[PDB]
Amino acid sequence: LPGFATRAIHHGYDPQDHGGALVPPVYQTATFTFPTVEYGAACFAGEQAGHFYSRISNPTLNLLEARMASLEGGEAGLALASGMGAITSTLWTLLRPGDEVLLGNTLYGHTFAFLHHGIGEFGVKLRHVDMADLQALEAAMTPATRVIYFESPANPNMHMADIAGVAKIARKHGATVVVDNTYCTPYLQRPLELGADLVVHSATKYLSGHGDITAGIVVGSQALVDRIRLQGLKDMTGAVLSPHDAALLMRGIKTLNLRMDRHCANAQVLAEFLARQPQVELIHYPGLASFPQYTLARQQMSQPGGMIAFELKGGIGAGRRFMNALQLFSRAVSLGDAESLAQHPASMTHSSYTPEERAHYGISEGLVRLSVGLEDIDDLLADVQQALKASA
Amino acid sequence: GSNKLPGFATRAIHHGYDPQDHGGALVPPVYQTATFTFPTVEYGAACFAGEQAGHFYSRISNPTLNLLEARMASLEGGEAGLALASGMGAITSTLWTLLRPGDEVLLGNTLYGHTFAFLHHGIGEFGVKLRHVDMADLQALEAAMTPATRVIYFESPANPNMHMADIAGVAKIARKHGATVVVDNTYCTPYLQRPLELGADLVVHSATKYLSGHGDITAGIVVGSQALVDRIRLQGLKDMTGAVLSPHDAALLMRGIKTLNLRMDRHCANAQVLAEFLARQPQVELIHYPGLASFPQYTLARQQMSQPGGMIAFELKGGIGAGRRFMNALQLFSRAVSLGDAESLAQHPASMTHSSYTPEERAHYGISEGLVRLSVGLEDIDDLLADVQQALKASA
Amino acid sequence: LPGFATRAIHHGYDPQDHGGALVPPVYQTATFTFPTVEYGAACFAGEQAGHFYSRISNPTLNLLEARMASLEGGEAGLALASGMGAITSTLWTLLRPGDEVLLGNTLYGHTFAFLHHGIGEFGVKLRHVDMADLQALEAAMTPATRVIYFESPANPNMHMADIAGVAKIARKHGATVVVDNTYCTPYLQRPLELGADLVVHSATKYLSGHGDITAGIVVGSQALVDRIRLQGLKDMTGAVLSPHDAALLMRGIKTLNLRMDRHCANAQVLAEFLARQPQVELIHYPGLASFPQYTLARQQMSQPGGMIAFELKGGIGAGRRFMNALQLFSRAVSLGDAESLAQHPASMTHSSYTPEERAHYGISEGLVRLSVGLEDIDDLLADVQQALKASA
Amino acid sequence: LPGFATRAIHHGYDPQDHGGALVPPVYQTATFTFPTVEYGAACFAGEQAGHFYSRISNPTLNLLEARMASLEGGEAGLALASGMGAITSTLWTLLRPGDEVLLGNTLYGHTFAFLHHGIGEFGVKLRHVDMADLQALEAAMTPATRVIYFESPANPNMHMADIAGVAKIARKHGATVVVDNTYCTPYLQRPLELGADLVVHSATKYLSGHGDITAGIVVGSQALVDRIRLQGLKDMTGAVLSPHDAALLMRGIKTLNLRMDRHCANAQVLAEFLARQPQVELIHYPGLASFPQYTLARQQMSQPGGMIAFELKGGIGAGRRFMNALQLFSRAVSLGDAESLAQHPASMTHSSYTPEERAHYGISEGLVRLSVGLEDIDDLLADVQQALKASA
Ligand SMILES: CSC/C=C(/NCc1c(COP(=O)(O)O)cnc(C)c1O)C(=O)O
Ligand SMILES: CSC/C=C(/NCc1c(COP(=O)(O)O)cnc(C)c1O)C(=O)O
Ligand SMILES: CSC/C=C(/NCc1c(COP(=O)(O)O)cnc(C)c1O)C(=O)O
Ligand SMILES: CSC/C=C(/NCc1c(COP(=O)(O)O)cnc(C)c1O)C(=O)O
Repeated sequence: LPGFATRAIHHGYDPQDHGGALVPPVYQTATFTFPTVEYGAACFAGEQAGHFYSRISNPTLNLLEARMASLEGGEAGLALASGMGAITSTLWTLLRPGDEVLLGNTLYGHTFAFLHHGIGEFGVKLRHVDMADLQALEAAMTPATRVIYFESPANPNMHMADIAGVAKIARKHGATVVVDNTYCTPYLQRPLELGADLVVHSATKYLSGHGDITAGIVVGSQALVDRIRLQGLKDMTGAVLSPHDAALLMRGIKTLNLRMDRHCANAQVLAEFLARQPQVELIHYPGLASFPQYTLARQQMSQPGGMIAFELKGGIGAGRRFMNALQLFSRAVSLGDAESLAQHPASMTHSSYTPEERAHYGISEGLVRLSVGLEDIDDLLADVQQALKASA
Repeated sequence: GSNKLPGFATRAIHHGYDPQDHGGALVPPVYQTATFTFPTVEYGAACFAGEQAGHFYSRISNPTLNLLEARMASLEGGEAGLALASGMGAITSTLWTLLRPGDEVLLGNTLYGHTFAFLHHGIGEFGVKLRHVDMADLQALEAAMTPATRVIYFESPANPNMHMADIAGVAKIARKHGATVVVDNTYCTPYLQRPLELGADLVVHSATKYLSGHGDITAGIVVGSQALVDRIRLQGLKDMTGAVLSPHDAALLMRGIKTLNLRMDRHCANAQVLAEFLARQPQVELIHYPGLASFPQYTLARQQMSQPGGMIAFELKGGIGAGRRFMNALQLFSRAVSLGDAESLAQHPASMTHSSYTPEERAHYGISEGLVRLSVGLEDIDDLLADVQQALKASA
Repeated sequence: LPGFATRAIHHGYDPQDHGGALVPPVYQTATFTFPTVEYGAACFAGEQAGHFYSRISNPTLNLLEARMASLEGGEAGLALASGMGAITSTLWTLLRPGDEVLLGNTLYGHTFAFLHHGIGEFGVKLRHVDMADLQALEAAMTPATRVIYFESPANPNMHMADIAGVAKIARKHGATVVVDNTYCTPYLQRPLELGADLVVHSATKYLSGHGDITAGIVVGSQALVDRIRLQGLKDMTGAVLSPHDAALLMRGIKTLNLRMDRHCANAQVLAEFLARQPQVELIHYPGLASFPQYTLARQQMSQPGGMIAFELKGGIGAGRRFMNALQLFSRAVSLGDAESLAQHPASMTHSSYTPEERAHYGISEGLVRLSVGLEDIDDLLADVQQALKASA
Repeated sequence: LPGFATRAIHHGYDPQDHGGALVPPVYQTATFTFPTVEYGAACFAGEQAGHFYSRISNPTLNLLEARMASLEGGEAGLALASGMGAITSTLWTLLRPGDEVLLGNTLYGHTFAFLHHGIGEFGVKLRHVDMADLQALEAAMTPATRVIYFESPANPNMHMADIAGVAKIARKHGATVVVDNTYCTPYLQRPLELGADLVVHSATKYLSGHGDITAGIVVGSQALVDRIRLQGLKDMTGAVLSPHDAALLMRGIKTLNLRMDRHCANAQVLAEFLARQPQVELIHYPGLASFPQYTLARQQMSQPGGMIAFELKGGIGAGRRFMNALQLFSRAVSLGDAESLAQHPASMTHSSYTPEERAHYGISEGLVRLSVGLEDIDDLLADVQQALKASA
């Protein structure tokens, strides 16, 4: 009922319950005590029989979880030490040897490495499918298919999946659909509202917004999230989020809407500019009318995002020269920071892939990815302009 | 001369850090940053292409975590350290790296509840074979070694009954057959016991406990060879768990480590007095404290541990019934899990820390009904004695 | 010259100087060591001579100071433990027995109390003057007049001072002009560009933006700020800011432009709404055409701000009924949080005044002050609407 | 009464009142909200009547204050941003023009500068007396003597005052006794139990113990502490302590007894070593039988402390060479850290004095001060031994 910005500030917290504290106190405590051992045993017996209690759990983490659940429109949330923590805790819970996971064609490097060199080496079967192509996806479904996992838009080429289409297919086989919603955040896209079962985030990125914490979030139905908490997190990863970092993340979430509006406004201008430049061969930005999945993008995303990928005609050398000339944009991995960032993976940083896997899946050569920050657009334009000139 | 190793307390405070290299900051600055930037695109391919081949020295490693790691490595006498989000982070990152389907892991008979659950309901369900062996019985361990045995994993002393393994004995068997020995050294810390110096390959900690000392962070540490720690960093942590430690918490952990020697001295002094007191009170059936000659592995404890630790496991006459009345009358001790806190704690393993085990598994792996576990804290021993004294009275 | 948002994010820091750290590391250290004692002696010799040096000062604090100096367009900045730390350190440095200070007619309660019950009881003369009346100000000048101090807009009438007019007069008589710029922030108003010598802030408010730190800032000339640092702060108050809180304040400043845009947009809608309602006797909001100093406010402020003050018909009883009915606004003092706040200033934030002095210095009974937060405006409209119905 | 160590860990906190949190949550919030306005006005009515309330007060700071009060044996505590914050807030409250303050002959440099160049330029009269000479103190007393202020032992020569003897004189004449107890901590010396009215600390030093926060503490009667809070802190300094730093200080306090035991044990060995070395002319350590006030040290301090002062035969030249040679000790001001520190008081901590004021007030040009840390004593002896060789 209250609006997104209202919920991002207030959801799950009334100051009058914590001595009037306007900002909730930070529970930086590894443990909680009991009034009797009988009461203590009841807390662990509940958890031992699959029930999450909110007594032997941290109220700072609980509040972050409830708030993220509200923003994504899910039943329950789980906070973890990183995006990789969210992903691995989720998949280790849901998969066992002989199960199959159907994967988007393009994934974040460490997700790819986890799948191919981690869980995939313990007898879990993997298959990559184009998640926009529903007839290909339907034909890839097998009785072993238990999870469908993808990012949308897909890092780093912005390929989109048809989330409602995927969910419709999955539902015929009872398969669980997991969407990495890092790029969009719940402010731009809510995959659970389109039929996904679970969403994962690297909250290290836009949710934090300020580049100072590492964190992960899972949001979904109570039964799935409980199992990921009690098995994935507790037993299989130990990817515990610091209450300090959780509190900072909640601080970032309070400006999520305002930050995302600005990331998007800035990236729209840079995309319009780059699409016209002679040095630029191709560009991937969902807000351009020429984006191949323009219509699908606008069905799922309320705004076209803060990320741009493009390719320079001069290939790898031009890519390098462009990167090296940047003075305001920083040369770095990561995204979703106040500071604008750039990376040119042909100076390898989707490096978990071999050269042939990068070619087979959608990762190129003159390809530069920009995380457009919150700086004054006129300064960002000037920096991109002179770097483009230097790329000759 | 200058080739003398600085003492433990000196290293816990100074190792790896010279204020001169950070503008004279006496306390190292906290690198609370998710990412690091590059001067050129080429310095950057060099870090990531380099990380992929096998090596860790991505100079985009977090200096706060790196100092913590180097300091823990120095204290344990290992080549390299890795900092993680929790003790379970350290354990799972290690075992996910070292084991694949068809490998066998030999396990100590008694394990921390979530370690047991990880093994039996986690990695053991992905094709890794498990077998439990009494790691104090070297003949039984030898007999259990198979060509598929890849890892030997145990705690010493074990949570919660304080059963000991002969670490050098285990390591000798592991050298003959080829297995990697991993020791959970949480209870002792490097101040009391250094398994790597006894021939273990890797040590893991829940740094949440004594290393922190103050119960305000959750954290894990792995120490061992450069080769094994790099592998665990680059696969286990980076790909299989994501159990990343906050630089804020790493800095708090380092702060705690600066008083580790002084705190452990007081934990052990207090526990020795309390254990001697408890052994003489009418209501106590048995007491297991490594510092008493009644301790079943007294001489092994004396040999491996420089002091007998801060943990007491005991059992009242009255069984579990009296255990609950005793624990309920405590007024200074808190009823809580965890250990290695400044605050004294009392818990009941069978319904709390080892709730992950079934009842028959608890009977099978040496976890009794009636066991009361004390984590003896840093309070005035006369106050702790008075508290235990009055609670004993109320349990009668 | 880079834009405001760019400078709020980047000014004074290049990652390449701190091992590539994108976010500057937090120097949570009470002290710094010297390579030699001659080097150490030289540092202390510098500050005895009156000069400030970067070594033997904290880099986290120094960055915050440099960044605030850039945003206000001043030479030098100083960070302190609170707004009152900024104000007291400043006035303790600049005044001595027999000096006079001319004050705006209405001040923040603790500033008032400091002046009247603190430094004023140590032989410093005070006189209150309307700082929008240049002839009254000119008339009140004496050879002893050393400092002119005021807030603009002043709480909670929002009375504006003519900063450039006041400064012209001050330059003639050789007085130092100090402006408490808490309400506007450098994003809306830069009193140094209008001729002020020093600006002070409660950075606890909008600069932080998230209600989790207490902090103060002074900005002005190098010569003045050095004296305030070396005498007021080091000797007379000891109001030292934690590097942890300074880092959080910098995190807040990174979204200042975005947050102030939203605070202002929301406040405008509520002010316009309040003006059309029958329960409202009178409303003080700079952005309404009917505001008495509308033109002077537009000349000094780029936007009309996030603070609204107003009187209900029904006086104090209606005020109580309104406040006690609020369900989304919180009853609290403070301002400039993400959370919307409401208060009654006579019994709370100006409780340092006696009943004669509340009436003496334009502080009404029946006045309600709103700090309009960042929540969805439709939610804020709904809460104000239902609370007005409950006021009747 | 539970033991010191017990109280340092537990006093004032029951986990059961905060959902079983074993560590108290950190209230990192600038403000607190109200359930009604008349509730809010009751709190600020209370503060105008001189009464301190728990609501609109920070529970983290309150716990620190209660704990510090317990350890000193006092009724009430106050936490501030620095030791100078404690000192200034106290003296600004207690003194007015015409009042006389009697001072120990040797004070910390910024305390000296605050007195002579700050409050002493606002009409407060100052006189220095030897607080060990009770005849001379008695003879210096006047009816205008409002405050007697000293450190014991004094920074930096270790000269002591007989606190109970001074207190007797103060009671006869009607003066308030303020003792800076920074060097000893409550673990070694409790001036309130010897008749002092107030104690102040730089909690930056031993209480923190780890060199990572800046903080001050005042302890004394509820009557005095309330006045210092409501005037000195609220109005005259704004020296507000961060809840983050308060929480860290409480963390430090939990090991105070263990750290001080080690500091003192190391310092005794080092002092005994220094006493036998040919390069050393004189040493000031309370634990040596040769200390002029050995008997009074043993009466009044339970251990001789972690601080050593000594003079090298070769004067300032040898002092410099000694300092520059140290490899394990750091050259730094500050004290009470885990890390061992060394400095030259005349050019550093007492550089606010002129050359002639140092000569007059017992601050030699040749003095070296050591803050003996927690490192292995054999390592510290080796470093000192080589630096003594190098001093020639
Ligand atoms: C080598 S550091 C660079 C990391 C980047 N991204 C992270 C990320 C993760 C993993 O999230 P953490 O574990 O919190 O890092 C998961 N899912 C997505 C879509 C992500 O973008 C990056 O450079 O784009
Ligand atoms: C149910 S909370 C109680 C936890 C307790 N112990 C933890 C522990 C871990 C796991 O460490 P984290 O992941 O940091 O918690 C690993 N290894 C050992 C020998 C341990 O004791 C306990 O109550 O004894
Ligand atoms: C009784 S708590 C309410 C405090 C409020 N204000 C603070 C303030 C200060 C002092 O700033 P700190 O020292 O940081 O608090 C200075 N100058 C101005 C224009 C301020 O608004 C309040 O508005 O209700
Ligand atoms: C020039 S920085 C070195 C400071 C030193 N001491 C400080 C101190 C203070 C003031 O304490 P803060 O305001 O917290 O720094 C008060 N009282 C005493 C007995 C002190 O020693 C020093 O090097 O001994």
